[PDB]
Amino acid sequence: IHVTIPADLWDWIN
Amino acid sequence: RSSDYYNRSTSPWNLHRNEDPERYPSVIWEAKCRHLGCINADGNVDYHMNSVPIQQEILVLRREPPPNSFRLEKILVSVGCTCVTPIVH
Amino acid sequence: NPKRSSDYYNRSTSPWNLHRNEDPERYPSVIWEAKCRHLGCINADGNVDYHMNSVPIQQEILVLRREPPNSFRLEKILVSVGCTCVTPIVH
Amino acid sequence: NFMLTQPHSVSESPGKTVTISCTRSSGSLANYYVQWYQQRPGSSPTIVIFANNQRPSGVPDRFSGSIDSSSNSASLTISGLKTEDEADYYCQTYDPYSVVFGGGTKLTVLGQPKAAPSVTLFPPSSEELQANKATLVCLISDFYPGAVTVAWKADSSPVKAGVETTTPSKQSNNKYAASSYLSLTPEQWKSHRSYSCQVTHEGSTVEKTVAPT
Amino acid sequence: NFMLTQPHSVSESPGKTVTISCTRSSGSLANYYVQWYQQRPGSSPTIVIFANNQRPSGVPDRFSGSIDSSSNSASLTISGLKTEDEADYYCQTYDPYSVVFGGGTKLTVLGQPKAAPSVTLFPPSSEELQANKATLVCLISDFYPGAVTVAWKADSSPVKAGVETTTPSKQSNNKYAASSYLSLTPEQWKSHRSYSCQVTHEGSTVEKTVAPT
Amino acid sequence: EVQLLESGGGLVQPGGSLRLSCAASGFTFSSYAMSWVRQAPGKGLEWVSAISGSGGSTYYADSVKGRFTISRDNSKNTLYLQMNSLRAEDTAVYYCARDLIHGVTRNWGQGTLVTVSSASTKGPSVFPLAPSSKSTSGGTAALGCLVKDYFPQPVTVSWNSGALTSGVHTFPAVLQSSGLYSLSSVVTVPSSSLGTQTYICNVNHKPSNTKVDKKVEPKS
Amino acid sequence: EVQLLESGGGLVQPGGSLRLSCAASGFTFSSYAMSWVRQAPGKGLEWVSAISGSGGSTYYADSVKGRFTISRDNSKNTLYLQMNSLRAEDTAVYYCARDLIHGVTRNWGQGTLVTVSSASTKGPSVFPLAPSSKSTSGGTAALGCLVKDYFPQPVTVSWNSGALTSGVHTFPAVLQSSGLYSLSSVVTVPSSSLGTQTYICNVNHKPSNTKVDKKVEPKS
Ligand SMILES: CNC(=O)[C@H]1Cc2ccc(cc2)NC(=O)[C@@H](NC(=O)c2ccnn2C)Cc2cc(ccc2Cl)Oc2ccc(cc2)C2(CCCC2)CC(=O)N1
Repeated sequence: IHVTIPADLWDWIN
Repeated sequence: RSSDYYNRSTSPWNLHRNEDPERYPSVIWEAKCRHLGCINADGNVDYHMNSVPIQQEILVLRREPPPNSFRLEKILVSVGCTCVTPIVH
Repeated sequence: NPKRSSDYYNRSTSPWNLHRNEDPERYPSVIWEAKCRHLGCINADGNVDYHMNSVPIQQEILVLRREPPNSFRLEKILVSVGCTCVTPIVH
Repeated sequence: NFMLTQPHSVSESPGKTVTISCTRSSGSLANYYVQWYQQRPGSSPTIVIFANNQRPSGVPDRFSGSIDSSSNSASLTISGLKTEDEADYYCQTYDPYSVVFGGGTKLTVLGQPKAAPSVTLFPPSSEELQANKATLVCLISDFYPGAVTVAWKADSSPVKAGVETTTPSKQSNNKYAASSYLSLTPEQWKSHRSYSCQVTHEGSTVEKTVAPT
Repeated sequence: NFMLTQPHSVSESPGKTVTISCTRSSGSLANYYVQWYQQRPGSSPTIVIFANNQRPSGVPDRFSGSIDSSSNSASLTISGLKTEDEADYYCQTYDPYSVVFGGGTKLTVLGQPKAAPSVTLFPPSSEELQANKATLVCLISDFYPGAVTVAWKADSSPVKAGVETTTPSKQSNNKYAASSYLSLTPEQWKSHRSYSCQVTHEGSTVEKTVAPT
Repeated sequence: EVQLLESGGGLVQPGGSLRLSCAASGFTFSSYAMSWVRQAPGKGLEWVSAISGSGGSTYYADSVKGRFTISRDNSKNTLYLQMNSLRAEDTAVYYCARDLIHGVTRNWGQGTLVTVSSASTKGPSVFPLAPSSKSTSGGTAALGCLVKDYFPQPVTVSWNSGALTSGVHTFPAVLQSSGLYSLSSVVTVPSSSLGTQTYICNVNHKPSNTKVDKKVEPKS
Repeated sequence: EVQLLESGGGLVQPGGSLRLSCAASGFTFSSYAMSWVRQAPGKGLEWVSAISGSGGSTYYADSVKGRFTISRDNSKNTLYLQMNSLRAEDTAVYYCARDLIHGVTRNWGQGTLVTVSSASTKGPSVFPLAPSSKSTSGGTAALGCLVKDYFPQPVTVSWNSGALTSGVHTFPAVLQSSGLYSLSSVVTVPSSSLGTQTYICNVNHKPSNTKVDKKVEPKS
């Protein structure tokens, strides 16, 4: 499963 | 069923179903202004003002390329209408 | 910021202000919410008219939250997008 | 803040036109919508007029609202007055913060026929007497006009001690009801030959009598 | 659909009040806002009045807009008329589908000084003659008012064939300029003793003459 | 159809607190401004408080400022009125009201009675008012129930669990000098039905959580 | 400051297509209705088309229905006019306009010239108009440049690369019966500067990519 997420969302996860 | 401002507004609107099976949510209800003008004090469509849609930038889920992978897409949806005038007070 | 995308907030007969709602434990962290400027609506002469009311148009939106304050929770929140003018007489 | 002044009472004969006015003390009346409510005895208010002159469905065409900016007052007019229009009427308006009701107007439809009361008198129950108490209950209904005199007698002697009488209240048919209670000891009840409730209305009397055992 | 009728032209004297009217053929004028635009030669239109009578910043207080529902017409008023107010003026309104402009009004300000034209006539160049062509160029500049008559002569004979004259237009100094071209074959040019351009302005005629070689 | 159902009324000691609720149905609740309006017995209507559809704006009469709080739960279609520091002058029937815009009320609820007093609750003593030859009117006979000495108001009376409605007359209560209330309810029935049909008056006094079903029969 | 910059105009044959653009800046583009208005040389203003802020509603003059399409890209702050099935009568300067509401135009762009003709692009021939005893009087000599037979408009003329501006007069073009344009530019100079000062006219006809620098000198 691949979910294309923006840079700002991943930065918030980590 | 949640709000009746669509019928009581001076810039009333109708709600239209936007269907897309390759998008989640599949059905999105969009506001479409009933008139070009706004309803005045006497109940008439007044063309000295305009009913305009208020749009909201919302994120949706899409199947790209068009079962395993998804893409988060920013879409613009009309939530309701407001009345605008060419004279700012 | 919606002020840079649209100026209906200033031109509407039911004008509004946009307020920043900040939350670091929520994604998006900043949510701009409309707050109606007046109880009445602006009439033809530029006066606040109390025969009608400015009311916020709200939208149910899902948001991401860090719960407890590895895991994320999808929460439903109501946001004011703008204002419309309502009247007690339906035509 | 502001006040709304209405007449304490208004009166007219059936089929005639009646006007109830409502005067605003401060602030322009024309800047804010005026509502009119009808309130029947023991009921919730109902709307007669909203937004100065809007009449909801179910409200007779006989009711109409108007405003007079020169006098800073609103009016409720009833054309072809009917007996069923007897009720209290309240005007209401607002400003950007407050909401205000007028003091209310009692509407009287004149020329209604005189109606004699129906009187029922009950003696104390066996159950109450056993509990060492005794109440005589005199129930008075369907009289018109509202004024009534209720007197009690122990044998032929007038009784004032222990009597509690209601003020007459308006029934849904425009006639009035009242009740009177005479509180006695079981000993007082048993020591007299009879007790009577005498109800006088418009110069005519109905007397009901009860006796022990 | 509807039309907007404006006067083709208006001429007024400086310091006076000038009114330009705009009549709507069908539909109520008062139901839709009226705009007025000024257009100077070779420029984009600028707004003078919007929403019937709103004057943007930068527009002199001398300009005002009004509407007359009884005549279904709109008016642009200019008080204390100045020579700088010379321009074309257009009224504009709409209906729920269409947008319509009036035909435009050319505003002329009277009392400006008369100016005689400066006339220069050039013969064909050697380069053009070599290319088997021949153009005589008659240039007319710095004249006021804009009315000018241009006539050509081959020796003393009037010539109409091959002449192209521009309609005069205002220069940056507010005077007019015009040009006239006479197209000939090199043979026609060489076979006459001379050619002349005769320019008539305000009843006076100036004549310029050129000759081969 | 618009329905507004108030709850929460009853007896409070002076200085006490009480929360009223109003359950709304038959309309899109969150798009309506709501109001509370009160009425003391035999007096006029008095505006109390108002709240915008969203709950973002609240308004109060000077007589209740600081002491009362209006609020709403749009997910539950419920309007609330929290009342603190209650005083005898707050005694009234409280109505929930739906407003089309601020100040334009279009619908009213049934009301809830709030009594502010230092007097104690007292449930009613219910006595039968038996039919006899002195309560008969040929083909019809009157029988009833005496609902004696209760506090606060209200009491409600039905007959045979609501199956008997024709000929029922429940009289307004008397307010005794003791501060207690008493009322009577009478029903006119066929005289031929006496000692064949059971007649029961159902008395409800919610303030004392008491319900009395009194059998009324001819005396012999 | 409101800026409306049109692009895309040029020469097209009848039946041809062209797309005009208008790049907007200095205002929140998506909240404004926009319009196209045209003006044929020496004629009045003519409304062409309009579009709502969202792009949801479009309006057309009867003269352009079924041939032109107005559209907008709110992410790019651009207004477009797709012009198909062009005809000679569509020749005009096209202006982009910002509307406060439908029909209330507040701002105009600079315009873009659209020429629809069966004639093709033709660069001019530039000829010197030499100073002589017949172009002299009272100490001044007239000299110039003839810019012959070009199409479409416009052309520009400067003298000595813009260093010479005093005494310059560039005349409006003549439209010949051939359908081609011609114009002249003249300069009045002190007669004593002839054969001492160099005079060059710089002609540019951007539609045909023609740049000509013609030296103008007395003839001998
Ligand atoms: C009448 N109503 C309708 O037609 C639509 C209208 C609508 C409303 C919201 C969204 C899409 C459409 N999308 C978001 O809230 C996104 N967040 C945002 O854009 C967001 C977060 C913060 N600032 N912004 C702008 C999160 C998201 C949610 C997704 C999928 C992907 C994503 Cl990235 O799935 C959903 C599940 C349920 C729903 C919507 C979307 C609900 C509305 C809320 C709960 C029920 C119904 C339903 O279909 N309603």
